[PDB]
Amino acid sequence: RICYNHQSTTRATTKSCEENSCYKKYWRDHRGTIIERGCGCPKVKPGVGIHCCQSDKCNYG
Amino acid sequence: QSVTQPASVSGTLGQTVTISCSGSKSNIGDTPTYVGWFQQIPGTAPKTLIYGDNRRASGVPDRFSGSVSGNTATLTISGVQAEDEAVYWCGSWDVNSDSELFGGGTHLTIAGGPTSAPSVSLFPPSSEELSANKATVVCLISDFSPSGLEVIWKVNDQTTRPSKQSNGKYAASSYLTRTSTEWKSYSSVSCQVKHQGKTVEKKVSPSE
Amino acid sequence: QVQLTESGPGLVKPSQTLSLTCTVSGLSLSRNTAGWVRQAPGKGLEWVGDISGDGIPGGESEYYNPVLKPRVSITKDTSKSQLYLTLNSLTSEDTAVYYCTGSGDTYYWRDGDRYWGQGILVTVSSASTTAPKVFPLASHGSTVALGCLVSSYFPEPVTVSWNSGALTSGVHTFPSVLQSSGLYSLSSMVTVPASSLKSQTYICNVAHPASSTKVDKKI
Repeated sequence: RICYNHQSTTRATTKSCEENSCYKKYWRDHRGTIIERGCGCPKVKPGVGIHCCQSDKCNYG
Repeated sequence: QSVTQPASVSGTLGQTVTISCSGSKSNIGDTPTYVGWFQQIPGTAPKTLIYGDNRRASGVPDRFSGSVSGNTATLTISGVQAEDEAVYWCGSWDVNSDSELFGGGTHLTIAGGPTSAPSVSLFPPSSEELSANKATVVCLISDFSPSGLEVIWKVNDQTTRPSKQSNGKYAASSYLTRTSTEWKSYSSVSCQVKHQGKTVEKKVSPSE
Repeated sequence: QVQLTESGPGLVKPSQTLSLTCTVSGLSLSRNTAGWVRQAPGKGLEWVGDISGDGIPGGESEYYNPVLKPRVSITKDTSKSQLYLTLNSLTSEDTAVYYCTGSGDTYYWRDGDRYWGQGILVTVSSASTTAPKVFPLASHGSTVALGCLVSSYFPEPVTVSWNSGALTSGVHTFPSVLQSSGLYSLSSMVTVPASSLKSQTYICNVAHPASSTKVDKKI
């Protein structure tokens, strides 16, 4: 699987991954929303949201 | 899932000492980050040194800091001091089991400091306890540094782990239990403390 | 200055339920998470559980240690600013010091400060209270060491003072010992000037609350 791995509003970046899913995780900090993009479908902590998908480059927005 | 840390670490006064807690991406390596470092003086409640995203708690000296690399968390003590001798626990939240995991604790002891000879005080069983058909000989050791010692009991020629005193030195207690017959029939009981290549033996024998 | 104060029975029988209260000051229990951690004698810290506050959205109302989920329940009363722990089907493995804990999370779970109570020892056993016996400890450089031995008590919570707190310099109260008899004992000592040996009097005040026995011994 090929997944996005760029943070928040940074320039888009991609990476290969043995996993099947890509993920977009998001939470709040003192100025707004931080977003973490990667592969796999991690569990998250309370207060953190997450969206997983199972296609190439599906975790952009 | 579990997180591990070494059982023991030692450091000379003024040096930097690190204590590392090895976990997994589900906990220590989870983002957003939570790693807690808690300091426990034996016999008292833990106190928070580091919390959350490796942030330092109020009134905590700035020589404590927390960092994370991969799935390993590290407490760095920059210039250990005598009062830093204690047990350090790491904690982290695991998102797979939705739970807080703690490490097994790391005991930091300080070395190199000036050595204080142990003061020994031996107390025989009071007339009352002997009246109750039992004998308890009490060996109280106080004002020694470093904290490690060894207590050896003898007759005819249970201990507690040393704890910090109010003055900063260490103290320990030892009890020799023997049926009233066992001690009233002895010839000489003795408590020997061995500390830093020195030995002090104090004696108490059956009274009149 | 957040203050967490535990209260509850120090001795409980097996198969019964352990009920502990934590009074919280300086931290809002409506917005802030709070819970319980425990530490068995000589063992490591073990997370008991947490009840969640209003601050961090999108989570369960409580989280428990899966090893104890079937037996544990944590509730709270925000009006009384109190937290409550219930633990059923008690075993000797549940003997431990129970710490109330609080959180100051802002944006995500466990991102905030962690506050600790002083801890309360709960002993799971089918035995009953055994009051201590207070024996003196005196014998024969410029200072002399005296004390008293607290013997054969149960459960473990015991306190010692010297001259009703008026004496705090040179005093040391040692940790306890568990003799094979199954009972506990400790000692308390003080260093005094040799002269005061024949000038001032020194009495120790022992207290076993679980037996409500408060004793005063002279030396």
